[PDB]
Formats: sequence, structure tokens, C-alpha cells
Amino acid sequence: GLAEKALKALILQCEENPSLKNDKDIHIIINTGKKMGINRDNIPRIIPLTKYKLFKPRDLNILLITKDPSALYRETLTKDEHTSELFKEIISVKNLRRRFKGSKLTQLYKDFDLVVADYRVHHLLPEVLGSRFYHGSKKLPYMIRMSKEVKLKRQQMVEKCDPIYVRAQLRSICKNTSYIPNNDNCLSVRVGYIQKHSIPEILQNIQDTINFLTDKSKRPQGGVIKGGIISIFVKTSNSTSLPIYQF
Amino acid sequence: RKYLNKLIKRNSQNLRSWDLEEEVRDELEDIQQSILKFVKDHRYPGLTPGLAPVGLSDEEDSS
Amino acid sequence: IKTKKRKTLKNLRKDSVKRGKFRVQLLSTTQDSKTLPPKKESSIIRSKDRWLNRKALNKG
Amino acid sequence: DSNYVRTLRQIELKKLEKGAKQLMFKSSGNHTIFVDSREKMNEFTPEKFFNTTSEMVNRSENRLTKDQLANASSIMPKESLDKKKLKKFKQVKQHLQRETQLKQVQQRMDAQRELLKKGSKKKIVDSSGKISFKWKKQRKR
Amino acid sequence: KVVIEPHRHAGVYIARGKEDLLVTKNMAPGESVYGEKRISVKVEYRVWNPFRSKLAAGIMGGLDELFIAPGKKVLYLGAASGTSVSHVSDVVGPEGVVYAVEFSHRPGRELISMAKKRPNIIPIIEDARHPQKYRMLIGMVDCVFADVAQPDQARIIALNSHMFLKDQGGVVISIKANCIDSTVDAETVFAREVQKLREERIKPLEQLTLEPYERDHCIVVGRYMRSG
RNA sequence: UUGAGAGAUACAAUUUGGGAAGAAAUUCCCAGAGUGUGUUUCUUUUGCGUUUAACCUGAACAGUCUCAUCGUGGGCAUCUUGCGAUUC
Repeated sequence: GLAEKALKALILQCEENPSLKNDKDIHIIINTGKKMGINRDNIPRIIPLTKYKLFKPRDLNILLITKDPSALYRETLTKDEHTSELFKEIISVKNLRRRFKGSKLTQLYKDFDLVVADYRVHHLLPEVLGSRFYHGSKKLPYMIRMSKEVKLKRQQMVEKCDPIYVRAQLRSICKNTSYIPNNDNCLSVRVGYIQKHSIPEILQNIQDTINFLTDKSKRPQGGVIKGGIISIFVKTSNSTSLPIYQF
Repeated sequence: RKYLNKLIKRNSQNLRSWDLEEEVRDELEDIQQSILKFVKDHRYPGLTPGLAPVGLSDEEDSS
Repeated sequence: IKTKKRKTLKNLRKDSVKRGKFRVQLLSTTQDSKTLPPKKESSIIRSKDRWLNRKALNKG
Repeated sequence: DSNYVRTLRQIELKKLEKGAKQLMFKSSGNHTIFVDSREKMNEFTPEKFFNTTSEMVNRSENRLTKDQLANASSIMPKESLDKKKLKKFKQVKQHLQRETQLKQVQQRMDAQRELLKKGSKKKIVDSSGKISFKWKKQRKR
Repeated sequence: KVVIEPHRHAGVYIARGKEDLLVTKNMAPGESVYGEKRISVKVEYRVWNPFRSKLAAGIMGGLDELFIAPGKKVLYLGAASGTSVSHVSDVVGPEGVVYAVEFSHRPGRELISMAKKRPNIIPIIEDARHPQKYRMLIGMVDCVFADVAQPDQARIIALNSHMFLKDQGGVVISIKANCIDSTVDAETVFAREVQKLREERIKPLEQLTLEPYERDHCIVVGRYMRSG
């Protein structure tokens, strides 16, 4: 419909408006009628993009926060040659708290373009990594598994790090976008980029996003928006919310 | 013979519909055999929301 | 084509079909039951045969 | 502690066999009918032999003849009767899973209670890690 | 409340309430003889459950021609303490006298004390391999059902049924493979037993596997022709 | 990697059969079976190499003294967070 026209005027002004010269990410926001009941945690649920990959993982600075011993977490992923040219720097959580503290979290925010941590110590993160990261979802810390094996009740944790399968996760997590569920209706997803691709690529990125978010089946990662979407609004991080899908 | 056979079919549909288990044909047979004889973490409840669905292209594309 | 021919021979020589859950066995004649001794079965004679012809004694 | 656990266990055991008393278990055996001729062997159909309909044949708890073929007092029984019949099976299953849980619970302190009495104890250890206790061969007077 | 339904076999019913049971009309009102439940719906009834009655598993598995009939005489071979002899008294009514035989003394005291209450059953306490030893009592019983567990089941039928049975009569026998062989397949045991009955002028009609109640058991029914 | 036997059967082939409507063919409630390609579990036929295995037992846990059982104290929430069971 007019979604191509709305993206056309947004692309035209963002290289022309002096205020919008710096924001390079494109967001669609979703306001629903009912409020989805799950409050805002800090684990970002990711969604796939079935046709067009967003980013390949060899153009983003990737910081990994691992467990406290961190010997074979560092050793295996650096000397496997599946992930050797992938990770930028690996830090243990106790060493991250001790080394990077104060105003150095700002330069850690600016220099490193994406942050991901294991499921072990991700909940401990926001009191050592700072409130600058939790201003929206630009550098919200993403999710990776480490072992591809589970822990039952009273079973000893067997430590294993398979680099191929955690490389495939970073392939599966940089190729697409993610949503963070919220208490109120307004949630925003970052679909596409200004110069990575163009308007027909963003248009089917919109369609695959609203297909996954409105899926009445596939509950725990997809069944978040219930009923129907009232509207969707395409925007940059500093532009206005241009309207599409009025009803 | 249509008059007598319809009355037999009427009594047959009266019993067979009211003395069966259509949707319970599986559960009442599995429980009768027991009577006669997405990864989930234990301690972190945020395992299944945030994990990336690994596809075959993510295991193959060396790029 | 003779592999299909003795397959058909096994079809008419069979005497037990399983009609659904139910099964039907053919009953043999009374004169064959009384005037003929019963068949030996393979489990009782081959147990004796390969015990006598076991490889622990160098037969043959 | 051992007396209480077996008392709950024998309560669930007695309610199990009382729960098996009024329950119905459908039979599916090898019901086989002998025949005397090959011409009746291959023309056999159970609807022909039992002279009744096909849906009447497959039920084994009763199989009424077409002469005997000549409902909803438990009202809306399409959802009420089958669910409530399933709930009696569910309660017997909850009787059984509580009973075998109480059996494993009782055995774990009964080995502990016999561990305290007398004799020369010796703790053996299985290669899988399952511990036990083997005793000396001393005749207690 | 309970929806009632007569069986294919006459004289035995199925009580289809919220729970389901197999049930028989009482003959002795207000008296259960081993602790069994009942439904009064009027006529007072009595329940069966196949886990101790080997005839009841034959009923519930589906028997084509139950020769036990509501007006026919029944020879109960192997009366194990009246646990099912009282049940076949309820299904044949006061019309034909049902005969029960047994050897042991513990069922014998239970049989006589329960046949005091029930005039349908007459108990015999003599060996079932010697039908001449109680020849003073029976003449052509209308059917015989066997539940013996002594390894001459075919002979103990052929001894009794050759001179105590009506011509073109029905013979029922419970046979289990754990009694007789207990080391081969069950189906070959029952295949041995039907040719055993075929030599005794009995044409075997139906054999049924009693699988959900009595493991390794069976019920054979059939016709008996042209002697006695 | 063989010789057959016995099935759950995944797709198709007109059927076999009870009931209903099919004036003329259909087609439904169904109940199965048979056939080929599957896919198969197990029984024996089969040849070579190997006569040793597996389990239990005798006075066979214990001076680095061990094992119970009740308590106490501290670790592991970046998780053996602990069952009338044994987290160390």
C-alpha cells in the first residue's frame, strides 16, 4: 500500500535533515488495543527474518561476558577457527566489574556495537554494565547458550563449550531482529537499516515481523501480541512516527 | 426390509453413540495400560525466551 | 516367475486369516487326525541334531 | 516414621483395589472362531456371522444381534459421560502413582532403620554410584 | 439414574451409569457373599468383575454363544469357593438346577454354607475324574463350564461330558498354559487343547484370549455331539 | 552382504461385506483383508575366527581408622541450593 511511500519520504529526509544525519537504524513501533501482560524483563526475545538477512556477524563488534573461571570459555572459542575471527573480546563477569567501572562504561558503549552474554550470568549484568545500555534496545545484552546440554535436578553441571553451535547462534542472532516485551502496548522493533538494503527489503521485513508477532500459535516466543494490532508506525531513532496499517 | 433395518439402526446409533469414547479413545487406553501395568532450565526461567533458533543456513554459511 | 508361483502355493496352503481383530482357523478332517501320527516339531529334533553335530567334536 | 508411611501406603493400596472394583476395563483379546470348510473360510465377515452391524461388532463388552436391536439420561453425555469416565481412570492412576511413590519412600527409611540395629556394617558402592549395605555373616544370638 | 442395558447373552446386564459395570439380577435379596456392590433399580442386582471370575472375562471379551442360558442347567466344573458359582446361579434363575463339583475342603465348607442360602446350586464334593461316583445326581446337564486347573483338562471334560451332557449340547472350558506347559507359547498350548477336544467328539467353536484380566488364560466353547 | 518365515503396516489397486439413500450410476456410516513398492523386529539356514566368559563364594570395607544417626558452622544462587534419599 502506502508503506513504500512512507519509507520513501523517511529515507529522503534522513539524508537531508541536519538533525537526522546520524541515526542509521529504522524502527517500527506497535501500539495495540489491549495491554500485553508480561512486564519488561531484560532478556531480548529474537525473531527470524525468513527471506532477507539483516547483518552478517563479521561487521559488528561483539563483546561476550562469560562465567568467572573463563579459561576454556576463552580458550576454545579463540582457537577453533569457526569463531576465531568472530568475537571481538571475551571478558569474565568478575573481571568486567573490576576493570570497567565509572565513566569507562560510556566508551565501552561507544566502541562496541553489540553485547551478548551467556544465560548463566545475564541476570547479574545490569548492576555491573550500567544504565546507559538500558536506555532502549540498541545495546541491550542478547542471549547465547554455551553447552547445548541441559541440567536436571541435583545433577552436576558438566562444563562444555561447543564453538560451532554458538557461532550458529550468533549467525542466527545477527541475521535478524529482536523484541523486548513490555507492560503497556507500545513496543518497538528495529527492522532494517538505511544503507544495508532498500525499500522492498524493509517492506517484507515489516511483513515477516507482523506475521510472527501476531501468530496465535507458537506461544512462548511468538504469541505476545494478542487480539489485533491497532497500528504500526515506522520511525528512526529521532524522526517522527509515520503511520501505516490504520486498522 | 427398510422399515425393520432402520429401527435396528436407530437402536444401534442410540447405544454406540452413548457407550463409546471418541475423543477419549487415546487417553482412556493409555491410562488403562498404566493402571493394569525448546529447552527448559531448572534454575533460570529465561532460557526459552531469548535463545536464537539455529537453522541450517546458520551452520553452513561461512560468511 | 516361480518365486511368485510358490508364493501362491503358500496362499492356498495357509489355513488361518486374521479378519480384523478376529481370526479364523480352518479345522482339519477327522480321518487324518486319527489314522496319522502327529508331526514332529522343529524345536525338539534340531535341539538333538545340532547337539550331536556340534563343532566341539570334529565330525565330518 | 515407618509406621505412618506404610499406613498412608496401605490406604492408597486399599483404595486402589477398591478403585479397581467399580472401574471397567475393556478387553481386546484374540477372539478366534474356528471354521469347518474353506468356502466358509474366505466368505467370512463378522457382520455376516454375528448378523449385526459393523459398529456393533467391534465393541467387545456387548455385541447385540440385529434381532436384539429391535441414551442421554446422564445429560449431554457427549462431553459429560466420557470425561467423567476418564476421571475415574485418572483417580486410580493418582492412586497408583501415590502408592508406588510411598513404596519407594518407605523402603528408603526401612533400609535406614535396619542400618541402626547391630552387626558389622559394610558400605559397598556400585560403579554407577548406587550405594548399599552388605553385612557380616554373624549369627545374632 | 443408571442407564441399563441387557447383554447379547440373556440374563446378564451392563449398568451404564457415570461409571460402567457388568451386573446380574439377584436371586437372594440383601445378601452379598464376598463383598460385592449392587444397584437397586424395583429389582435388586449384583455386580461381576472379571478379575476373579474366569467366566466373566469370557463374557466381557465377547462370547458368541454362551451356552449358560437363563433357563438351562449348568455343570460348574471346579467350583472354587462359590466366587462365581453364585454368579451363574443369578444368571440361570430358579428354572434349571446348576451343578457344582469340587475336591478341596476349604471351598467345600464355603460351598455348602452358601448353597444353604441358594436353592439353585447343588454342590458335589467328589472327584470330577469319576463321573460314576456322582452318577446318582445328574442326567444331561444342558451345558458344562470347566474351570479346573489339573493338567488333564481334556480328559476331565471327556469323562464327564460323555455321559452327563445333552446331545447337541455346549461345552465350555477354562484352560491356562501355566498349568499345563508353562514353557512354550500360549497359542500352541491352546492349539494342542483344541485337537485334544476334537478327539472327544467335541467341535470347538470359539477360543478367546483373556488378556486384560488373567494373563496366559483362555476360554474354549464348542458343541458336543452324539453320545450320552 | 545370505535361505525363508512371522507383523505393526507409509503410499497407491479394484474390490469383499452389513446399513442408508443412490429409479440410471454414484456416494456415505464403516468393518477389514488381499497385492506391489516400502520400511521392517524376531526365528532358524549359512561360513570363518575364538574355549574362554559372566556372576557368586571362602577369614575380602577399617591407624591415612571406617561406617551409621542427630545437631552445629561455612561454601556452591555466576546454581549438585539440595527428594522423610546424598549438595560439598
